[PDB]
Amino acid sequence: PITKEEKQKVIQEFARFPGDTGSTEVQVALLTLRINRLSEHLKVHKKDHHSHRGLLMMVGQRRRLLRYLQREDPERYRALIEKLGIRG
Amino acid sequence: KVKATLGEFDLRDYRNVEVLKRFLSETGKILPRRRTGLSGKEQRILAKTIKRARILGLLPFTEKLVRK
Amino acid sequence: MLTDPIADMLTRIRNATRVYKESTDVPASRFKEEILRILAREGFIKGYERVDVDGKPYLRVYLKYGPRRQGPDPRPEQVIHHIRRISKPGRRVYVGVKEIPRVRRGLGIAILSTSKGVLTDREARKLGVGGELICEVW
Amino acid sequence: MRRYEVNIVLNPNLDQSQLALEKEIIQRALENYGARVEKVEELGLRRLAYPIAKDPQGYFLWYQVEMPEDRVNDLARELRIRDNVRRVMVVKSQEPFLANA
RNA sequence: CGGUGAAAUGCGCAGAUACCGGGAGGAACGCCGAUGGCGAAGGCAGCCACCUGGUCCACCCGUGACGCUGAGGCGCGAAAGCGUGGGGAGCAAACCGGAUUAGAUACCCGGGUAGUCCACGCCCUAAACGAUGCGCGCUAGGUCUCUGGGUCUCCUGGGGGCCGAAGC
Repeated sequence: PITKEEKQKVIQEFARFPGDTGSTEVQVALLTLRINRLSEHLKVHKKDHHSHRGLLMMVGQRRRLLRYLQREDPERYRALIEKLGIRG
Repeated sequence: KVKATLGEFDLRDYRNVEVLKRFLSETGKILPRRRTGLSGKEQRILAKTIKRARILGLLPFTEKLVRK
Repeated sequence: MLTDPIADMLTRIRNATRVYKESTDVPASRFKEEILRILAREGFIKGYERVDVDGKPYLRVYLKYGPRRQGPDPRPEQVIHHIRRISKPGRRVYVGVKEIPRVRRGLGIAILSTSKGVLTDREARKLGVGGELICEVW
Repeated sequence: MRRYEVNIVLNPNLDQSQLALEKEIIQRALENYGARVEKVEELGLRRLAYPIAKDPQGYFLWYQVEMPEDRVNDLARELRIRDNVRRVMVVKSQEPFLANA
């Protein structure tokens, strides 16, 4: 599973200003993490219908934010997808 | 009650038979909360615990009847 | 989600009187303030002062009731018997001046929001305007 | 990685030379899977509540190892091979929960 | 021996039954277990480890309204039931017999195939029930209980119950 070590690393890699913990970019990048881990996990355990929901949920949430980004500053969005690699 | 006539002991130490034994019946069965004298969380754990001690044959799974 | 502010307000008001509280709090906001502004000047309530609850701005609307009845269940007549939003969100209802309603043979009152501001049916007509007819209250 | 308690139970009727043989195996096996021992307790012979493999007693070992996650299940698979090693149980090391205190 | 209100069908002198020891295998998982917990529902209970969802509490730190709902769509979807293959201890539609009865194509008894367990794929219904769509605010309390934080004979958050103001 994801570890503090790895996680914080993920934040750092994306934040706006050093001591920041919650900001769109971050939030996104984050799920993305969890998601990807689920993704890899659902390739096996095709029979785990349950977590697959938490998955959709995660996916919805993710998109919900992006749509917000496309709303506020596009500049960020454009940049953010490339940095993550999604609907490029 | 068994909690009252006993002292400080770990609920997770599945080896300590000298203690656990007091939690089983005259048969192998596990005392009900009314007996043990434990709580909701406490019992939940004793369950898991004995269920272990059993496996490493330290605690029985069932006994026979005595008095006579 | 809180879908309609005023609406909540009215209901806190409605819901409070019914149990007979002295005053009731409620999220502040210039507008809501102008409605409470009416009530008290119309006499449905004592009044209201601005307040802070744990850091947040609130409006203490002070309730007004009638005298203690006699016989059984001496629950005082309530100054505000009726009170309901007319124009709701997702079915907004604006009226023309001609179309302004007379309430309870003019015993109750109506409050709209005109471009000349939030008003009473009487005022509106005296004022020659019309607008979002917010609510009935009597 | 995670801490563990490795319960191992083997034949009670084992002689000096044999016992230390099996022990030896375990030791080498652990290292093959990366488990560094934090400490071990040898309680030894104790009477079984019930008879395991027709025999009423057993030799008892315990091992607080700190090995890699992915390979814990395997650790056992290898351990459960000797026809003298009858019981095996690997548990996560849980902060002791006090009671009646 | 078994079984019943009684009985018989059946199984036993190739020696059953009751009893000891050994071996095979399948299914299920006593006690703890609750008027309990969890989950969106269907549903979920031996023990262990790995992989994985949701959720609750405290701090109030960050973003800054990014929210709610949700036609069609997509997925989940008990039991039974269908395909291919595996498996088959117990139970058991249909079916074979036994007794009951005016009769019994039943209720009772003895057998018994599909099926029931597993994998892949289909089926998608239901008293799929709180028979009570999802989300936010407001309106006396008492008590039992799961669970978290606190200065813990009391306070405070979340869940499950019973009684109950106003109201309905």
